Amino acid sequence: SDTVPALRRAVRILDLVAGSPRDLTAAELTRFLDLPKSSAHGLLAVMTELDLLARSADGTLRIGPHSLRWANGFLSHLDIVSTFNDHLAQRHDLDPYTVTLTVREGGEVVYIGCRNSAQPHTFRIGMRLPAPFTATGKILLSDLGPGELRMLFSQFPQPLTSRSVAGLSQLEEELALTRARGYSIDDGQIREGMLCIGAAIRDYSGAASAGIAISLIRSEASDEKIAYLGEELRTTANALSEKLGYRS
Amino acid sequence: SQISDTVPALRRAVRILDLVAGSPRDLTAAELTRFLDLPSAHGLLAVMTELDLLARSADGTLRIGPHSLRWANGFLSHLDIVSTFNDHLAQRHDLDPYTVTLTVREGGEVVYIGCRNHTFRIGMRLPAPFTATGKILLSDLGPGELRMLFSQFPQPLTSRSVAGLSQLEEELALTRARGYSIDDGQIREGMLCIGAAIRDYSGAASAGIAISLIRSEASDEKIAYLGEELRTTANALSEKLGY
Repeated sequence: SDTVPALRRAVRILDLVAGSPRDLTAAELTRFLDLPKSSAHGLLAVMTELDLLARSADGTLRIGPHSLRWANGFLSHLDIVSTFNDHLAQRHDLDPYTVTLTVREGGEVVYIGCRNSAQPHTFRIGMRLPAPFTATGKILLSDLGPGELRMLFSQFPQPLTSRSVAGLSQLEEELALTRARGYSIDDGQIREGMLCIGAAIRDYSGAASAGIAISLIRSEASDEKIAYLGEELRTTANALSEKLGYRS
Repeated sequence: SQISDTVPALRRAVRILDLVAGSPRDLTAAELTRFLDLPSAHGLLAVMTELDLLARSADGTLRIGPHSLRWANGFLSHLDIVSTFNDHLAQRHDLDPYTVTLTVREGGEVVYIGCRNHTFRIGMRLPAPFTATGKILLSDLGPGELRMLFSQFPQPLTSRSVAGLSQLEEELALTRARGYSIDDGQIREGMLCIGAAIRDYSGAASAGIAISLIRSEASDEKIAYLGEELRTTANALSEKLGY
């Protein structure tokens, strides 16, 4: 409910100050509080003494610099793999699938996390695959422009299967589609009969920092089911990004 | 008498965030409560987690959550160095007898963005190697950096203006050692300036502050004094800016 009221109000005030391009007076902020005027002013004064807020000469309030220490603490303790693991522990929707977490290095993806399932490569931590063929690879490459792709793939990787994307032109078609829907599909480009669906994880900066994918047996999923899962994965990825500091 | 009942939770929250942020190892709720000797404990941590001030791992350990980053971004996006400078000096009636300037370095020049207490005006640009703020800001750079900036050395403004890269180098060496700069009539004859660096959250010099005075009302010890005072003022300003 409205447990620990003073903390909830202080958080509301900090959010308002942080989000205003114009520095606000105590009177202005008070208008946003469900408190008698005297209590609102008293709370603001306490937050100033606590150094959550700083008060300028003209009485406007701004975020205090001490918040930087916490943000620094957040960024320092950030561990994407453990965040990923814990996120999966509460999404029983994805229990049936093998889920991987990757980062892109040049023209390859590198597996940094993997939650196994009953789905019949195998993925191993530290393993590398060509970015153009994997679902995470396609989603991570979809943020690159035409010039950057051409720098990466002057020599295009040789196919792994008869379905592996055959060249730059075909890849760029896939990337356009990927951008428009916010999820990627690898239909048997790494192993015949394996289908993967990918989505992007973003860091506080907004840049795509990692990819997440689910893998399943292709012959076991309708096109409608794949699209459903793609949208579910897109929003799952967004929720994970938020845990890492991304603000959509 | 309503909101005041949970005001103590505010300091407690600050203490929790401070500990969590500064603890290399992730701590459990039980460990946090013991280390800070808190009551109420469970309820407070529950709200801090709900509001994403903390994040709870599957193993029960707590870390800083993403919310704080929103406040830090708001801090950095609304930073106003001139306003902070003006407000700070307004509370320092001690420096009233002196003209005090605020500059930033853009390439080989300093630009006046604040001036307190006729020589200087907002927007004026002067060669960094000659001014007090310019010297202190340059003393923060690498030796390769100076060569790049001053392969064409600026023309002197007075007969005392530092004459070349090597002379500038020695000047900067002394400056690094003292922690403040001295401009002995290199902009205008008769004027002595003393400067110190202001730093941002990343610890890099972001701006300079300097006092100007008559080169004759300035005893060789009065300089050592204003030098140390300006260093403390600058440090205080840097802290307000996140350093």
